[PDB]
Amino acid sequence: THSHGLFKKLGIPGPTPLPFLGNILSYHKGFCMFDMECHKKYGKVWGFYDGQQPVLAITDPDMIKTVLVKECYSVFTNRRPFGPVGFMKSAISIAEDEEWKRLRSLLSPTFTSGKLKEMVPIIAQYGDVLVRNLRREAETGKPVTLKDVFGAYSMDVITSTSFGVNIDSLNNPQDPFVENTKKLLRFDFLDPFFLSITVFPFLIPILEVLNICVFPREVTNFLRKSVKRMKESRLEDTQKHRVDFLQLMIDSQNSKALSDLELVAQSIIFIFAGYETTSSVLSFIMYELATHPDVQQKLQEEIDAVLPNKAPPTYDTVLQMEYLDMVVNETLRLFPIAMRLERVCKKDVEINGMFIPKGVVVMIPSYALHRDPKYWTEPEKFLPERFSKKNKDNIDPYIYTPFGSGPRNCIGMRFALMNMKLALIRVLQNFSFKPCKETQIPLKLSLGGLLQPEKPVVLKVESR
Ligand code: HEM
Ligand SMILES: O=C(CCc1ccccc1Cl)NC[C@@H]1Cc2cccc(-c3cccnc3)c2O1
Repeated sequence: THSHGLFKKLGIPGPTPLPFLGNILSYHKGFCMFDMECHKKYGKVWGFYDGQQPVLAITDPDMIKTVLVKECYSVFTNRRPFGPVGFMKSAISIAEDEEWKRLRSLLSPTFTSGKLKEMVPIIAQYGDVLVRNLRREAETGKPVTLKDVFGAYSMDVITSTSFGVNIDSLNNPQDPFVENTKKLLRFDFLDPFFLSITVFPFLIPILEVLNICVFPREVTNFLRKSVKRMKESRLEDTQKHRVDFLQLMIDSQNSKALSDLELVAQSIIFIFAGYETTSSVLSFIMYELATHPDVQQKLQEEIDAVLPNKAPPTYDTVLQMEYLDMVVNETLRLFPIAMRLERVCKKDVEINGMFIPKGVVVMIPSYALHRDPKYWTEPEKFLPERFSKKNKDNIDPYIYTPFGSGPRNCIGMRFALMNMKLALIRVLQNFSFKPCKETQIPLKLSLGGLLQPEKPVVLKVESR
């Protein structure tokens, strides 16, 4: 309770903390419900304590711009450390200060619009694989869990985009790539482990010296050894097939420098950042399409208009379909799977008429802002027309932050948007999705440290 009076001396409202725990007991409702309630009962700026760590939540759009964009390299550069990380500390989402700039500069060209257009043909083949595996699921006459089929698709894309591994994960669940990477799931930051280390951050160094990695150490060593082999196998072939992430990092390495261990770490973090994130959002999108068939009809018609005769999609055609962009954007508003954006104040600073002392974690409640009635009308409803051509300019880019903002935003934003849209195009033009009985009509979200449905979304699939 030594630092539990900091927000009081600043005259900042917030829930009264308890000794040794701060406000973690209020997390019994979850991150999403906790943030919205505090926004309602405290206004635009409030604070709380994750253990003894003071967290300041800001909702003013100008302040959000100042933290994420304006005073980023100066003040708000890094995120709060989250656990014993091991050699994965060099991951760009985990890197800090100079290493982040050096790694982000070395990794930015991998996510260029030209590079994405060079990867669309690879992501297309596994859309066709998804349709084949979905044709059987629809033929059985029984509901289908979308997480498994989309998880198979995301794995197939990730393996083919990060390496040359071409597999049908839904039908080949034994390839060492499929087995170990299928265990790279999201982190429930409200489980016993993360709750304890948030309350006892002094135990993080103890866990590291015991070599207790937050990521599955068996999966990391397998992937680390695999990359070491694939660099040797590539050292023999050496064709003009540099169309995947690993090759693009290898050639840049030969061209400061990107170390071999740094090379491996970034490869793994791309797998983790894409596996369940893509499948979760795709499941959320298909749920809203099923319970709002009017949207599903217009989207299917627009795909048929741009792509007649079930035509294969294209980078140019994907960037052409506007209602698809409207559907993806609206779903990302209702369900921002990050739920929060965090930066650490590295020095005493005054932003927009507020004093932020050193060490405070400044947070942006993405979920709370996306469903705040002040900026959005009928927030709980699914209305894609919020992002129509003449309506998508009043939306404040710092109140809708599904991929973050500033120089530390999502580096795979356009890859995922392309990857998710390519899946939706290829699936909607071959199948229709109806709500079965088991489908939860009022979709209920989980209370944990993840933005996931409590019950997995099961839907009925029929051929067209
Ligand atoms: C549709 C799924 C995804 C969503 C909704 C999402 C969302 C986000 C958000 C909100 C952030 C934090 C931005 C900020 O704090 O300003 C972030 C960071 C990041 N994401 Fe994603 N992301 C997704 C998929 C991916 C994928 C597939 C990759 C793989 C390339 C990826 C790589 C990263 C990286 C590297 C960062 C950290 C960048 C930095 O700190 O310099 N993300 N993402
Ligand atoms: O996952 C998380 C946080 C949960 C999350 C963040 C962003 C998007 C989705 C999620 Cl569920 N922390 C583990 C590492 C460290 C890190 C920092 C910032 C973003 C990511 C991340 C994760 C997934 C996709 N894009 C970025 C990240 O991964």
